[PDB]
Amino acid sequence: GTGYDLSNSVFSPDGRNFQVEYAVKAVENGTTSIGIKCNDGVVFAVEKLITSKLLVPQKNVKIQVVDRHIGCVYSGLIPDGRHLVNRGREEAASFKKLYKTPIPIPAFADRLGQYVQAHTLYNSVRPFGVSTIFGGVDKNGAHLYMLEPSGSYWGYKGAATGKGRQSAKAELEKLVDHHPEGLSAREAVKQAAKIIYLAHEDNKEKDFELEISWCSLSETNGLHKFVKGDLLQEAIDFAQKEIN
Amino acid sequence: TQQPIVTGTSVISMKYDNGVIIAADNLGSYGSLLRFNGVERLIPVGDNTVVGISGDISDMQHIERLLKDLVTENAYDNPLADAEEALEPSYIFEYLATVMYQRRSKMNPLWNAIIVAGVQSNGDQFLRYVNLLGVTYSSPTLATGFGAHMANPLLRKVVDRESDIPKTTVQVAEEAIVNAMRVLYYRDARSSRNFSLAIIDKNTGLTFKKNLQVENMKWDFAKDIKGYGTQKI
Repeated sequence: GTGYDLSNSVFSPDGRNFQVEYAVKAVENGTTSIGIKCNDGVVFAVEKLITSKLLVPQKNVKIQVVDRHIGCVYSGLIPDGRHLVNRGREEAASFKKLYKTPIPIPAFADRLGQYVQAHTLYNSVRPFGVSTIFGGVDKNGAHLYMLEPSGSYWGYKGAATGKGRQSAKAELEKLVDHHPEGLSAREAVKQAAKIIYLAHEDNKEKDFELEISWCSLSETNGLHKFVKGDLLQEAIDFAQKEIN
Repeated sequence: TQQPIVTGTSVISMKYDNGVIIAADNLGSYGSLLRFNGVERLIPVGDNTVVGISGDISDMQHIERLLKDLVTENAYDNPLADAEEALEPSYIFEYLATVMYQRRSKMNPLWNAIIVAGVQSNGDQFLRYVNLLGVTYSSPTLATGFGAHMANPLLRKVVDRESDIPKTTVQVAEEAIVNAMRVLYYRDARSSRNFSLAIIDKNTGLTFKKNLQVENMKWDFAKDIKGYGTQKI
């Protein structure tokens, strides 16, 4: 019969979970955001559609930090994203409190994973309406991850989600091939600003505002920090230039 | 309700014209046994605040973790975390004072005497005290335990009232703190010769000096002292 798509933990005859798949639609309908792993860190960037001139510039920040070494960006239902970071922040505090060492990115990833997967087990809750890109530097390197509404997640070399995920994923695949030796923190920052300007075409109608953040063992000391002022402008230019 | 085990003695402090100074030796006693010597009892929070703690060391280490967490938390979703919205000494104090009182009210205190020293964003000096009972107060000079009896009298001879703050210089002030530490080494049987000193100046910022030592002590006259009254040799 039918109706398999009205309740969250229900398996359709083909073994799928429609509500989760619908949530994904909500993710695809959102702003585009990415993650670029580099030789000693990771860079995060996202598109911020300027609905109007009334929006105070540079204010409505979207990228989020967890603990002091993890960065998180997401596309889809924004509030759902904050909810997931909040959980991650508790998840992290808990880990550090018992083990003393700040939480490893892989460990942190499973924390979010298990929690998100949890919301696909009962019909009393709704799956998350976002795909999250997050990562950081730890005891053994940098790590980049992307988590889907199904609770699925893997480690990436580069990742993108949202409206222009294809443009981005395309630009990202190039970089991966033409840089087997690995990009650099400084380079990844400009590269990111570009992938974002390109992926903005799938939304070229509204004006936007770029946002970048990075976590590099050498550029930030393994701590997550936002790109501001000069370094930011230098990247906007590198993008605005190659967009022509 | 508990009972302290490993403890730290005095924490002295005072404010001068441009900031505040605070010091505490590096000892961690276990009753009469001077067990640990590499104990830092001065907790810097941010760069405009230093928290000096005395009492149970295990409880101190706990307050240490709370403080680091306070910073991590203040950073969340805060774009002005290193500017207009960075932690102030008064915020750090009100928080600790809140905790101390709640814990004493649950009959399970954090066995400490704390002194929060720093400079507010508008330049004002901040110096306040809080202990296991939740009691709080401010004064141009502040000291805990033994220092309350020997350090305050000395330090007060420099800054006796509010009007003396602007007349006192870091040089004069630091001199007093350092002499007070020497006196405490003379009469406090739970003190160490090595200590840490920190200055929070509204212009020069935070200066944190480690591994200091009591110097210029007078002990020579001890050779003339023999017997306890009538003995001559």
